[PDB]
Amino acid sequence: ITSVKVVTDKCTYKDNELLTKYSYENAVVTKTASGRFDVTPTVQDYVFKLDLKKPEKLGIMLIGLGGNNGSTLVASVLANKHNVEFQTKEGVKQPNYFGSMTQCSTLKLGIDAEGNDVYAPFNSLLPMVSPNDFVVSGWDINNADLYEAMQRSQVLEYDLQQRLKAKMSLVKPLPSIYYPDFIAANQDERANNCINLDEKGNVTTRGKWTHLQRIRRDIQNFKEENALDKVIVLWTANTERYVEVSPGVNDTMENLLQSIKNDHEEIAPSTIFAAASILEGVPYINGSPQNTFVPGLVQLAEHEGTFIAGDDLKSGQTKLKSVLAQFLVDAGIKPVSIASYNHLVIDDIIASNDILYNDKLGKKVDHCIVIKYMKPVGDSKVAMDEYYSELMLGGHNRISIHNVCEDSLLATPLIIDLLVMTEFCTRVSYKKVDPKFENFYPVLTFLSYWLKAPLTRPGFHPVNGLNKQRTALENFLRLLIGLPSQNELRFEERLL
Amino acid sequence: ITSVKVVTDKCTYKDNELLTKYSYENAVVTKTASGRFDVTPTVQDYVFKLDLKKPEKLGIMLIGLGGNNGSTLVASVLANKHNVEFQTKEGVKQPNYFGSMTQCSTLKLGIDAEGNDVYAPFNSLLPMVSPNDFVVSGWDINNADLYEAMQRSQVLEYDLQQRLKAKMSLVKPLPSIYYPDFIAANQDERANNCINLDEKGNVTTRGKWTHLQRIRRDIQNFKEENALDKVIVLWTANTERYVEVSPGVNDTMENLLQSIKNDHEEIAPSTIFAAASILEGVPYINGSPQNTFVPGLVQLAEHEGTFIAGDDLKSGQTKLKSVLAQFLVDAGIKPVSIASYNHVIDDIIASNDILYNDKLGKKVDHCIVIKYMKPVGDSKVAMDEYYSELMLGGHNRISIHNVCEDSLLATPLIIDLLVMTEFCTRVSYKKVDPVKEDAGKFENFYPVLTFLSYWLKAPLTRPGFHPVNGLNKQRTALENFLRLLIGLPSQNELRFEERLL
Amino acid sequence: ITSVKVVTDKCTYKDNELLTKYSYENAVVTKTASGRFDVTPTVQDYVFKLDLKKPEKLGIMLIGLGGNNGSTLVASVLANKHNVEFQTKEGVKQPNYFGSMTQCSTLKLGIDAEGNDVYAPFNSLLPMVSPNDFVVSGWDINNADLYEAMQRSQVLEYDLQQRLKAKMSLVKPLPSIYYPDFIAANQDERANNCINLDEKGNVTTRGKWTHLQRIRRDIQNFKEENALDKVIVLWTANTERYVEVSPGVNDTMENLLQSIKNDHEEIAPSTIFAAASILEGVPYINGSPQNTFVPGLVQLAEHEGTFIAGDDLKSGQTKLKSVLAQFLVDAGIKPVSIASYNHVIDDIIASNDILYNDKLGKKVDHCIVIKYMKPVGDSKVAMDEYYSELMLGGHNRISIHNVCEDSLLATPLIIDLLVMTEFCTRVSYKKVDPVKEDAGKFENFYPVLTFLSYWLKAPLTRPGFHPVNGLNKQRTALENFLRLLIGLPSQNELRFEERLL
Amino acid sequence: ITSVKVVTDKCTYKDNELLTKYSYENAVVTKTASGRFDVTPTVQDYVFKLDLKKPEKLGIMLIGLGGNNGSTLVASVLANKHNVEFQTKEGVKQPNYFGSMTQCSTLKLGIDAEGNDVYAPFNSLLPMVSPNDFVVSGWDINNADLYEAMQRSQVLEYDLQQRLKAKMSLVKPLPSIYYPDFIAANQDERANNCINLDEKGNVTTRGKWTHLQRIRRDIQNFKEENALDKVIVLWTANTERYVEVSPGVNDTMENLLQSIKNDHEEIAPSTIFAAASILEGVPYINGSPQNTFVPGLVQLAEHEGTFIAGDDLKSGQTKLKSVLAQFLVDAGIKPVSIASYNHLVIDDIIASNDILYNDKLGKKVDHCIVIKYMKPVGDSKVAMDEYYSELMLGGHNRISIHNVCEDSLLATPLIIDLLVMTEFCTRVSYKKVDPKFENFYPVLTFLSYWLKAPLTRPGFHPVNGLNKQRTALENFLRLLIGLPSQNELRFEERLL
Repeated sequence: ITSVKVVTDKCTYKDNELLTKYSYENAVVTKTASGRFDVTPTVQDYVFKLDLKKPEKLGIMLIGLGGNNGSTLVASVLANKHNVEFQTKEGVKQPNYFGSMTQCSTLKLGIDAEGNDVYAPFNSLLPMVSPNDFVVSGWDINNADLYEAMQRSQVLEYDLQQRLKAKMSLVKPLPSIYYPDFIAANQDERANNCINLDEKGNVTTRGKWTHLQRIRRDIQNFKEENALDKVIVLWTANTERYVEVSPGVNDTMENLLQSIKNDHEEIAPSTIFAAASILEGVPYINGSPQNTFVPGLVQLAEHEGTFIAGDDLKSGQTKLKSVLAQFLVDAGIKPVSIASYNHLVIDDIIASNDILYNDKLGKKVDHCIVIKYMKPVGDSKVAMDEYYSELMLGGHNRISIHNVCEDSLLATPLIIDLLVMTEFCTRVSYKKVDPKFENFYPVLTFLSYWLKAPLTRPGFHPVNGLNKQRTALENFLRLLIGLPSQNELRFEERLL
Repeated sequence: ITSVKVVTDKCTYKDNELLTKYSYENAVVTKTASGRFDVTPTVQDYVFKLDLKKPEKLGIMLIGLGGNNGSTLVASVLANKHNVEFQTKEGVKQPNYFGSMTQCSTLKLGIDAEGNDVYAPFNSLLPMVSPNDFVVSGWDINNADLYEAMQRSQVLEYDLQQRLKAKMSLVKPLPSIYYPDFIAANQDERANNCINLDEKGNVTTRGKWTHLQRIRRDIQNFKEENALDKVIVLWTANTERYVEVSPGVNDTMENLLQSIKNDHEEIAPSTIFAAASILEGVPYINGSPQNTFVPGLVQLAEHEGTFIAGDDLKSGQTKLKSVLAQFLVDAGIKPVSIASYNHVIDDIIASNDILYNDKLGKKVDHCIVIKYMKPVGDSKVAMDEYYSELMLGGHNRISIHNVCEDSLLATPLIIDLLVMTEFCTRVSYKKVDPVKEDAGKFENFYPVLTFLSYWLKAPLTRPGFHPVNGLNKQRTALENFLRLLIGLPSQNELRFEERLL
Repeated sequence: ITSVKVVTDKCTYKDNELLTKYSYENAVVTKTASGRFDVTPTVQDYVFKLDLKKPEKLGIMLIGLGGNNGSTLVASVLANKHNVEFQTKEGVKQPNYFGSMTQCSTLKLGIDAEGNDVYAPFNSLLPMVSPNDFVVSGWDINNADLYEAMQRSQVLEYDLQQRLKAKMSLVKPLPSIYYPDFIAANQDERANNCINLDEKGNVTTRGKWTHLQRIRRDIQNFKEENALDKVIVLWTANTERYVEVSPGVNDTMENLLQSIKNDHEEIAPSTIFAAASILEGVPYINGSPQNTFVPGLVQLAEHEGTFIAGDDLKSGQTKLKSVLAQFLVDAGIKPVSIASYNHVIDDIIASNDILYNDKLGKKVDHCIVIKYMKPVGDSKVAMDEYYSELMLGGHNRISIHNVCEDSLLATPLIIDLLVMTEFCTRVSYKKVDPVKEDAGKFENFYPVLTFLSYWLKAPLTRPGFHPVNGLNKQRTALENFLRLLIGLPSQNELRFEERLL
Repeated sequence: ITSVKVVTDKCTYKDNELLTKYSYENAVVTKTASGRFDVTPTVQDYVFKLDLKKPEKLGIMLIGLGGNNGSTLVASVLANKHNVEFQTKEGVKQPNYFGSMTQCSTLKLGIDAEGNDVYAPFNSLLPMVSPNDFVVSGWDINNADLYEAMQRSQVLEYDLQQRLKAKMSLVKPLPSIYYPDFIAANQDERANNCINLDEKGNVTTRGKWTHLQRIRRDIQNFKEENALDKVIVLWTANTERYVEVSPGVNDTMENLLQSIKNDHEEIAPSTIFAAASILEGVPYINGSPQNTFVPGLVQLAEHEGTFIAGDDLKSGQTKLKSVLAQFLVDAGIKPVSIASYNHLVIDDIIASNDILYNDKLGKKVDHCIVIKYMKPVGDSKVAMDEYYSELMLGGHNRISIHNVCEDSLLATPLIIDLLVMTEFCTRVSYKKVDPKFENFYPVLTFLSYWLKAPLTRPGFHPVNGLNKQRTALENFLRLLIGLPSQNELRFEERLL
């Protein structure tokens, strides 16, 4: 029952609508030889419309529903929504969405009477859907029910597992599409739930269009049988091999549709699901590396006017490593080598500093990531990062970090955050006010804080500096309610 | 030379000074029994003035000049000032200031000819004094010349020390003030450079007001002997013991000044220096944990219009904790335990009651351990263990191990404070009225320069207010302040010309 | 069932007992002003006798029975004895004794049909009593039944505890002896199971000799109620404080016995148990750091012919330090500093004066840090930093971080001690004369069973001798002793049929 | 001036000779189905002859002289031999061979009067050569003098470097043989010191026999010009690609000689050096992985009656990891996964225990080693090992170890130990006394503690358990002086 009402003339509330004005400021720079940056500022006005009518229940279809994140994600909503307390060594525990930014982080609205900061919930500024108001379903090439999937995953406490048994046992993933030549082969001891078959059972790559049709049906059917209107699809399945974006097949929307029709080799399963999600209007989020959103799939989006992902879920490991890495260069410390070893954004940093990273001294940072397979750990992901930096006058700093957690209990909550923010971003439209009222960008570029390969538009360097990404996000919600950026100048203190 | 010319009608240049208009917005909030935050914005206009004429030489006087940092400080200046390369098992190295945020750090000025961020050196926005212009000197309870101090310290490359030897030798710290009972006895047979001595050259905590007058004279002599105009004083000496703040004694200006004239067992060596520093109009920075800025001393700083800095140099293991811990609470992760070993997060446990409350708990186990081991040397080895909670019973154990040479990290931070406070001393502002044109004369930063908390463990903030420690937040303020002065808004980090086509 | 029949004329079997001949060689050495070691060999013949009839049930009584280890101890026995699988987020697990050197460890019997080492279970050489035959009981200053103890302890799988619940509940520790001043007050409101009470049921360190007689009776009752013959007592209770050994008091047998009858402020709870244990002829093992085996108590053990064990359970972080540190000095590497953090190597710094001497130095900085943090639970996190020296100025920094659940490591070690001491109680020897056939009657191990030092931090050795801590060395002795008893020589590890064709 | 004189009738000293008798004991086992190991003991008598005449100066020729170990190894002997104290941050330091077992470890001879252990130097039992009595030379495809090689290597303090400049600058590696197709290609920016050339300069593979001849010459020349008789050669160069051991070429001694003559493709540079060392009688030690000692090269050895290596120098990293690994299984702890990440013996452990490692529970241990290249560390080798074990009743132990050192200052001293032990082993011969007097085994199998791939004879499992390897070694020196094995029974204590 938390709310935020901001005394501002910049916000006008209409018919379950919200229009806010926003003077956006920035500037352009140009370094001359003489060693002087000329800075010319640039303002552009906007007006955002926020459809305050949020779904009483958001539909959620995960592609890879029976996986680790899939199963736990379902268990969480169930455990939380229904308040299932569970037993452990340390005693009974109460469900929650720890690790989830929207559900458990907080923001500063301003100061109180004494001059001290006041914090409010991330999701208490503007209305947002609650994961408990999620209705989940999805596909998976393996038919085990979400209870067996839980067991198999070994990520949840055995008590919190049994208490959910009954409810978890009723959930079953819809058969998925299985073009084997696109995943890490030998996922055949698993595939026993496919819609892509031929007259004689066997898995087939022929019929790529009917396969598409069948996903749209499952979407329609899901939306209908559950009586939902809003629904989001998240690919949280196997990582597929990329596909060649060659003209005549992957480029323009028409060719793509056609190529799916032609059963073309370059049409991956994630490709179908995507197109299928668009032709049905549901936002699609690709939480894996593969270049799903190829040119053609990106257009069929702009066209149908639906929203899309940013490629690859950013692990809580890549995040932390990005912060620290940023932390160092900020301080004026030149890391010179950074290694990662994990068994279950640097190049641009180098760009921000020409003091530390130049030719006379060297503008190179050694780095390497290593992911090894070790079954005997039980979901528990172990990652270790070694940073070697150069302090002044011959000095050196060595920070070795050893991170360890249940991996999924860290990934699941971030999946939720993407869903909640994707849905929220859906109800936002804008326009260059000016001294139509078009939606956002088909590419939801405010969800980068959760995506490792921030899908962007041409000639643009997506940024990473984690807290920057979270600040952009915070600063968005704020502008939406008539609040400016956080300046941290605390002048009612520094000043008399 | 790195320049940054910003085009705006908010900045005017008159008589070697910069005049920048600024509209400081903020907002006040109020909760409700029903749990509603009523946010009511706040705008207040200002007109800042930056004396552009930065001093040609910045006089600097350290207390603990012969210590690890004090000597390393002087070394680095000599090294960088005279580009003295040196030999390493790695080869000929060049002098630098890595670790110096004001020297080796960059701020973003915006985007370029295509939406690609453009950074400039932190020290390039507005004119700042460079460490290569510092005129270091100071005091120390030991007469060891700075060269000996280097050897004794064991921080710099033997070849480097060798190259600096000749010059470093001529630098000898002045006698300080030794009041035995304010520190340790292991550091007693080290005091052969004191000024509190009776006819029988023996330490005596009697005659304090005389010492107070002596230190003040030191400052004066230093100034004129180098032909300096500005001087900053920084206590980087040993850690004293807290002083019991009692009424009538050090609770108010005059009383402190008297408790001094009275040789009170509460007047510490630093207090004399602080008072001395203050009474001479030179800023004073407490780089040690002890609370030298007792109420009375602070009131003196106000009456005088001198600056002072929030206690204890924020090291590296600490800096990295208000980064690591922040990050975790910012992602909805609940750290439940934290242990620091080696040989403030309160404003976080409180910034989220979703995490910390009566139901789920609000206690976070922190515990530091600082054992000594002479072997390792100036190579402190810090180890931190973070045990946070994840949803549904899981946990996250982030154990960081980090070794390096403090003095090398601590010396540039000290260089930073100095550059930054000298900078602040040239900035004056003026509250402005939207209707009444020109409504005020300029003032100076409230004496307690909190713009320096980035480099300080226990931020010394004015009564009533709470000290914020978020490192990223502390830097931002430094940054927006500098932008603000050249006509740029705060960083919004939105990039709406990429997110919004 | 694992057997190991060795063929040799050194072993004879008569009347449920094993008779093995053995020639114990050793050598005495002497240095010289010129630095010459004159090594003069030593041979002494023996005839060992091993009562093969091991007890059908081994009575075991713990002091701290409701503690983390005591309860885990009983759990594991119940679990393994009745093969009680349990559920984990990993699946149905089977009970075991991993961590138990006598149960899950193997000894090499030699080579096979081709020079390929053949190992057999440590407990297979000679008959040893299995933990599944222990009859656990004991005392505790708190009446919490063992099931509650489990919950309270938080060491075992919730499902496991649940399965053991019904049986674990019926196990309730006997009242112990509480002498407030010998430990901590935080552990005072926990004492609701005491036997030292006046008419006003209040703790009283008066009547000690009565308590002494009470404990002795406990032992007796335990025995007959279970139909046991052998019983071992192990103190795994809280850590008391050392007792000032003073003449006339606890310096000699009778005096101790009197200082007891006299209620002396030096007689501790453990002392009463030790004396009680001893006076009843049951071996006694001190699994805590305090020195309960004062001279007088030891002399009592001699007069009585009972066994006793060297103070403090050698944990995991420790075991791994007398392995890591050994290894380094054995390779000519000189460790100069060592730090142990968490929430004896003397006989190494001395085993090499090439490394440690007046020239190069002989001081190694060690320093432990044991801070408490309730969050992490029974999951102690140990961190060790080793900073050794390498030739020509280099160094080697080996920093190990290791987390696990003590009780899980400490419980099998306790099982080991018990199996091992019960074993020793059945072994008797006899010094033999090479010329005079049959020259002696059998004796028993000198009361202070040092064969158990493998599992003990502060080895309690007999006066004059020094306590050796090399872990590998401690195990070897255990091993060669067992081999020796089946007719095998010590391990030479030469493999001359591979090195010498 | 330390010595050890043992009162024993087992040792008789003749003409600068030493003959000791040794009753060697062991036993044979055979596990029957019923679950019973039958143990039949087996004794074999021996008599070793130890030629007490040690070289007043041992010659040392390193193949790869200008490398890291090469240069430092030379610097150490020089620094120590000449007592060159050097300056550092912590002040003047005195040279020493720390890390060297023979030169700095110690052994127990027995107890003293009170019953307490007495220790003596590893090299104070029987006479052994001192590294200061080494005269070094060798080959290297790069001609830089050992001073430049020092600098390049960045392993030694800059003061201890300059003090050695003069002496180090006079040492230059003899040109080596350079068949590029055998090493990690592109070692051409280095090779500028080769004997294998043709009429027109360029490196060549043709003439493999003359190349051999030329090494023997350098050996003869070195031995002669320095007036030495004893000399050992140690390959401490690049790791070569293995070679196929095919009959008709690598098998019998004759074919090998012939194949070298035929310029056969399967004849590597290390192959030449080896054969060349043998045909000259000098022991050869291969401190690298490549299968140098192929069948043919092993015979030409037995034949010429010279001694050979054991393949690959055992790093102080593999050692420690082996101890700990052993430590665990000894305690009864079942490690289940062990990873290694290093950027600059398990299978048999699994065999020793069928309790912990069987089928019903699983007899597999996950493991992996990862060596990445990171130039910005300066010789400093960083290695990290993670062990995950299973304690009882659901428990788990996790020991993560982070090792760091100058790498070479750790490898060099072990090279010395091999040289000192190889030389010592040379002066040892034995015979199966019996109720000729042939030398050892061409394969010096007592130097395993220093070799990672203990070269052995057919159908034999070389052992590793580090301290076992060191004990065998200790137990050898002991038998040589009439002392038995260390039993640790301390009966003048346990017993009355």
